[PDB]
Amino acid sequence: MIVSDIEANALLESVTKFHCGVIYDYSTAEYVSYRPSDFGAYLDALEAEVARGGLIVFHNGHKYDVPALTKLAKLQLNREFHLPRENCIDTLVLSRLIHSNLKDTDMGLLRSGKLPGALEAWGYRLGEMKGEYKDDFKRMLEEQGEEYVDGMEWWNFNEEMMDYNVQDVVVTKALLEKLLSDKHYFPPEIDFTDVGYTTFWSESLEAVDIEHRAAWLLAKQERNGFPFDTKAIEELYVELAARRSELLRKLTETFGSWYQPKGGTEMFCHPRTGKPLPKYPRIKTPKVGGIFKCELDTREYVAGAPYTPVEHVVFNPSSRDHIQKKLQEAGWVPTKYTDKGAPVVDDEVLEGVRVDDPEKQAAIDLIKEYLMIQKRIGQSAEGDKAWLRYVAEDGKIHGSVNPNGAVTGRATHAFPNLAQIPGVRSPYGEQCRAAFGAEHHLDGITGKPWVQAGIDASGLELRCLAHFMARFDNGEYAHEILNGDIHTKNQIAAELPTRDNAKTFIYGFLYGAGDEKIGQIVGAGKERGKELKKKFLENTPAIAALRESIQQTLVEVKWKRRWIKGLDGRKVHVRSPHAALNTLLQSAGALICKLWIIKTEEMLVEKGLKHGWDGDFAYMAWVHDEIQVGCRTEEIAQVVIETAQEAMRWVGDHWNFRCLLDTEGKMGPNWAICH
Amino acid sequence: KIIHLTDDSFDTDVLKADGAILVDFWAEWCGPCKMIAPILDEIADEYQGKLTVAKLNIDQNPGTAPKYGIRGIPTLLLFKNGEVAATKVGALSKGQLKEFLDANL
DNA sequence: GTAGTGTGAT
DNA sequence: GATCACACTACC
Ligand SMILES: [Mg+2]
Repeated sequence: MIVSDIEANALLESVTKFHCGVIYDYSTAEYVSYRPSDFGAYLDALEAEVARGGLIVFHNGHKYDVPALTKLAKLQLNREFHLPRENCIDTLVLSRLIHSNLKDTDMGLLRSGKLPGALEAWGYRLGEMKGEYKDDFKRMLEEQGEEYVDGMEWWNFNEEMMDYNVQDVVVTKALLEKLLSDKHYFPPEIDFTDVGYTTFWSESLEAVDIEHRAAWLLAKQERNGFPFDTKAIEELYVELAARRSELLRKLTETFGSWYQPKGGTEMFCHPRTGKPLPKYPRIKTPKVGGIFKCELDTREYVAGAPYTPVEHVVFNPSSRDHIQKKLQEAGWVPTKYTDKGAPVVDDEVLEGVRVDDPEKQAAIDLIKEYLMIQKRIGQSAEGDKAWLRYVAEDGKIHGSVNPNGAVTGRATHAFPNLAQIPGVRSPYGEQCRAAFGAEHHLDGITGKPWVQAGIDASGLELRCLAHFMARFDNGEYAHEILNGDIHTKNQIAAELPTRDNAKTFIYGFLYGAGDEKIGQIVGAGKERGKELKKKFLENTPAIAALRESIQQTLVEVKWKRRWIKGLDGRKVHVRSPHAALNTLLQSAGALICKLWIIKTEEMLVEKGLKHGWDGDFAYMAWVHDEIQVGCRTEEIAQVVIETAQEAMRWVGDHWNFRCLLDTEGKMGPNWAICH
Repeated sequence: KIIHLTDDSFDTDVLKADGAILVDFWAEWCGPCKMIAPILDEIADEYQGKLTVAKLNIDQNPGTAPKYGIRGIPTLLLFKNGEVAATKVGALSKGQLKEFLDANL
């Protein structure tokens, strides 16, 4: 086993030069430094470890070091270098598995200061190295009187960089050993720094292997990117922008501008008693100024004559305070307030506001439309993370994915978040989803557009629930899902009027639907919602049994254990005993979907298909229970769809799932059609 | 004696009026405006036939003030022939007002 | 840049 | 009785 790290001149997308690298070999216990001209020898050392059936440890190597070395080897040495997945270990991936209850800065892309909770120390240092190096560099330059230019610390190799590279491996080794010390994932009887790659994966907990396969696959997905129709969005943006201006024009006419205190320095004090008047707006008291200089003083102020500085404010529909101010003046009486005491001003509340001025009542609809238009504009074009700001030269958006970003094992997505694109059922959703599609990528050889295969796990949440309650109902629920009609079964369990009421009700328990939100499905409130839940549970004893069994393993708020064992054996941190069941369900679904996409890609590759734009298919996005895959031809799209079903069945059998697992696939040109 | 203006009556009551007109742009939430109000009442009565004192509450009449670039209140604008002759911002005392007027009339 | 509020998705 | 990204205002 060896631990290593490299320094290069840029992020993966544009890296062109290897600066240095360091390798620590456990078999010799020595650190070896490789400078710019030692690049070929560096690669040779890594391949020698592979020749021995060994392992290579990197921190964030799956996303950066490994693919960067392949790229740089071809570019600088005209050499084919491809480290096999099975020989690589990533301490960042390992950290996210073992310390899944903690956030991390994802190698400095996130400000550590804004994250909630504590941060693992070694990982913190590794993520901050770039920023620390830049500060040393900047400090040294200025000490010598020369100007610092953004990013210049990475243009050339220097010994300070080499020193940071060494420190990096030192810390990565420390991190590695701390992670291997966790007996839950690594049996204490084995020294994992002294085994071949096969032993490492086979003797460690299954979750270790699964997380590395997931990270390897998702790194490839990031590199593939999601083909994006830039022109379509630029045109959508003109349309939205014009509608925004028109709504603003209409709203500013209806709601006039006004003046507010602004810039006042001193406190207004009663002129007679001198009593400070903290609540009055702040004033300013001219130090100079008079009537004459006699020649008249054409200055606006008079020494000692106080005034209140004010500013002109134009109605801003994006301001929930402006909205609240104008609606109350129109006679609106707020009923829902926030902790800070502010009136709630969201779409549901606005939908319910009634004022007698006809034009102002109608303006509420304009305001809601305006908020929605802005939402779309911010996401597609104006926000810091807008799609138009991220689309690359290859015409694709390469969104980042943290394979194990959430406590439950779900992945998190960002830069931009491709897991939050408006659905086809929402306003402008069809145009948004249509702009993301394999059709927008032209084949590198033939110029013909690729086609898309959209595959989703069918009702995964209910099947996970069925699985876990099988211990209590012997598969009754699972049997109903796949043979009868689980929805009408739940409809009867509860009392809800129609079948669709049951579908809303059930999903409600899953996605934070409170009692008021429940009763509000049949046209009521809390009570008719608090009774619907109880009634449902009394008519579905297996769910109640599951809930008590889950908590008996966690509680006696003294805990017996603060985690639940996931499908692959990992610890899944439970935040609240009340959220235990959903934690259990969401985690099962996440691990099932993770193994599923891993197995699907392996089977496609086993069938001889090549992953990549220069091949047959390309993973473009993975959004929890769904994957969008670009395919060179319709025939391949068909194979992907069939293979994904086979892979899902393999997963169900692999973990002895008590409910049969299924998928449904659709072929089309884009995400709008493959929903 | 004080004329209470509106946005819609401003043009006729101020800009097309004969003789000097002192306009006070005020708001009820301003401490200083409250201080000078009592003063303006005595000025209107004392300068009648010589000057016309008018008030425009900027909250109920939001259209006018912006046209004159108000940045603070109270703001006293002295109009003559539809043109702003003079201007002072702040809660002046009776004396500072009397001398401001006498001097500008 | 932080705090408060909301909306986008599973 | 859920997980998480991100924008926009208001204030420092
Ligand atoms: Mg590194």
